[PDB]
Amino acid sequence: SRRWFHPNITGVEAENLLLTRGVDGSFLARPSKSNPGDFTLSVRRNGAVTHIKIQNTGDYYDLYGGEKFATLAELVQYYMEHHGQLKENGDVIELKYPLNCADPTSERWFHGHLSGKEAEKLLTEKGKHGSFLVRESQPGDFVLSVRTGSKVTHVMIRCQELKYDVGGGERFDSLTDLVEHYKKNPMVETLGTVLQLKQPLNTTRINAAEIESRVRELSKLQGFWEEFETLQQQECKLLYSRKEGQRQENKNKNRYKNILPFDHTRVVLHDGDPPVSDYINANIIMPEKSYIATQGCLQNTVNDFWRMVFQENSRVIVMTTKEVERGKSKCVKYWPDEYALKEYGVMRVRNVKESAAHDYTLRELKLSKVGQGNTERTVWQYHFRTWPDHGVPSDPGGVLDFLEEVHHKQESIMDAGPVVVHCSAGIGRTGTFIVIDILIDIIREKGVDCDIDVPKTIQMVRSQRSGMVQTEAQYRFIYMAVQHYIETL
Ligand SMILES: COc1cccc(-c2nnc3n(Cc4ccccc4Cl)c(=O)c4ccccc4n23)c1O
Repeated sequence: SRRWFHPNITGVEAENLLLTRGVDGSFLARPSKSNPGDFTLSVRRNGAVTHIKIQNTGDYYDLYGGEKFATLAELVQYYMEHHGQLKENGDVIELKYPLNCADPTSERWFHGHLSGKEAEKLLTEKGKHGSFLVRESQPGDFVLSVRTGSKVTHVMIRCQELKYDVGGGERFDSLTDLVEHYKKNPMVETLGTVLQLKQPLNTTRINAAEIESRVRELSKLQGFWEEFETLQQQECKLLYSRKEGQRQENKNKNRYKNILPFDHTRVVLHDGDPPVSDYINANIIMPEKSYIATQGCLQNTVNDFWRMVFQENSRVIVMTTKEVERGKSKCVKYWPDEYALKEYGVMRVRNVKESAAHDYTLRELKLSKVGQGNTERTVWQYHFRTWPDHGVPSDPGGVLDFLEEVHHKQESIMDAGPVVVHCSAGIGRTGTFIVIDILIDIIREKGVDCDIDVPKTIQMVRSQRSGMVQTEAQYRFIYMAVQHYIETL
């Protein structure tokens, strides 16, 4: 669960909640009111509340006095498990008890103000057996609207003295507690119909041709913020093991110690110099053309990077960062100078030719294994150089033109392995490019008359690598990129 996340509270409201309803070690996370885009970790320690800043410009969640994380749920899981790791004056702050939110806003099934006719319309067009939703009455009360078979049933939810009930039995502290209770224990109608709450009603799948319509509606005060926070709440489902990236020998192979690859999707390296030679902070991304999502090379991982590219038969690399951003190294130069030949362990690379375009540089690389001439293949490195240091480009035209070229290159190469995509941590810009590429590929094959579901695509990608698509800004950029691609069709 992710109930410690309160989406609509102020700092003073946060302070009051921890002072009146919490104890020492009680905490909550919330979006920052003083700096929208940021987050605040509010912790009760010695009868007092501390407000700690969490930053995200698009690469990772950066906790002040803490570490860099892929998701807020990964951050909370780590600190609830590892005490002594979080400091203010250098004093330790412990996350012991999550203070739960009762707010139903970011639940997939909450529709707020919605008619009984409209709820019936939606459950008929998009609903299947067991599809449900929770909307407001119609006053101060709520309505649960289920589909079965086929019919639609309306169950009235009473709100009596800040608790919720279906007209008898238990009284719940939140609509979420009620929904979970009747999801587990389904209500039986007198004539024996089981009102099974199987899955929430889909509210995000749109027909591609109607992108402009939904973008216009999501731009209204914002709807994009609401849609994104509903996706963020689903991240609690994605805390898969990242045990390999934790091994003593693998520690220094990570750019960010706590941003790790899922064990089930990580790229396992097989070249193996005959002890622990099978690790790279990289994951295979499969839609539903594959990708490898990875971090910017470290001086000690360059050789491993080339072993991965060789093993996977990848012929295209998408670099989405400058080597150095804001005076900080984001990726080491893992390729030779133009016309030069370098050996990276057992792997040999020649930089045949570089071509400078407006937003990017193309490098034609020749990769082979040392002592085996019949292993040579061309690797095309597309280096996007103009992405802003913070946030996203103000227009998607540059990214789209670039992705078009990457796609046509990859498509011209017979039996080419997955496309390699990296930035610094390999989750934000990497996640964004991969998702846009996946969505635009659906529109390539099936045309403007196709269903696209942006947060479902992101969720699918996030189960293969942690925190793929970091910010609400990148989320809005994925919509704008797809809108512009459809407009030029
Ligand atoms: C079924 O699911 C799982 C099964 C087994 C292991 C994991 C697992 N893998 N990484 C972590 N980290 C992340 C972690 C740990 C050490 C150093 C850096 C990091 Cl970034 C935790 O902090 C953690 C805390 C509590 C429970 C599991 C955790 N976990 C998992 O998720």
